[PDB]
Parts: sequence; structure tokens; C-alpha cells
Amino acid sequence: IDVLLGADDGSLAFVPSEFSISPGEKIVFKNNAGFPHNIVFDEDSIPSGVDASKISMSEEDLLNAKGETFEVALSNKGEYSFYCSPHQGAGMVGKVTVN
Ligand SMILES: [Cu+2]
Repeated sequence: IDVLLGADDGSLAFVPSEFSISPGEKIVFKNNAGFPHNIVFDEDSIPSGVDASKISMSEEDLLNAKGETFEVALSNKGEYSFYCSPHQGAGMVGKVTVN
């Protein structure tokens, strides 16, 4: 599935920000607008025994050009909360369920 970082009007949002995938399905996060952006999974808000480090960016890492992507595949089922670190307070957060 594809997920925009930033809406086409420059809003600080994931598009879409809530979605479900099947296990081992890849997510392509693409830098669209209002970057730099990143994608961090909340270590306290993912399925038990998942290593966040394996599925996220560092808080200190950035995508800073139009069309940079980050891709991940999730296999444990459950809900995964993520955010963009610099824009978290703007409300650039999301949630995926692996079902
Ligand atoms: Cu952002």
C-alpha cells in the first residue's frame, strides 16, 4: 500500500493515516509535501515482542526530498501506532492493523 507523507495541500498528515494490511504486505511511505518527514513506530504501541528498531526510522533520521520513500512489511498481527517525530504535535500520526 502507498501512504503519502504530507497531503497535496501541504497538510501535515499521513494519507491514509489509518488502514489495514495483511501480514508480510509492504507499505511504501512516500515523501509528498511539507517534508522533511519520518516514520517512527511507538515501541509501547505495537504488538508484544515486535522490535520497533526493525520496522522504523530513527527519530534522528529524515526524508527531506520529494519522492524519497521508506518501505516496511509487518508480519505480527495487531495494531501498530506510528508518528512523524518532528510533526507529531501537529497531529501527524497514524495507525495500521495487521489482520
Ligand atoms: Cu512529518
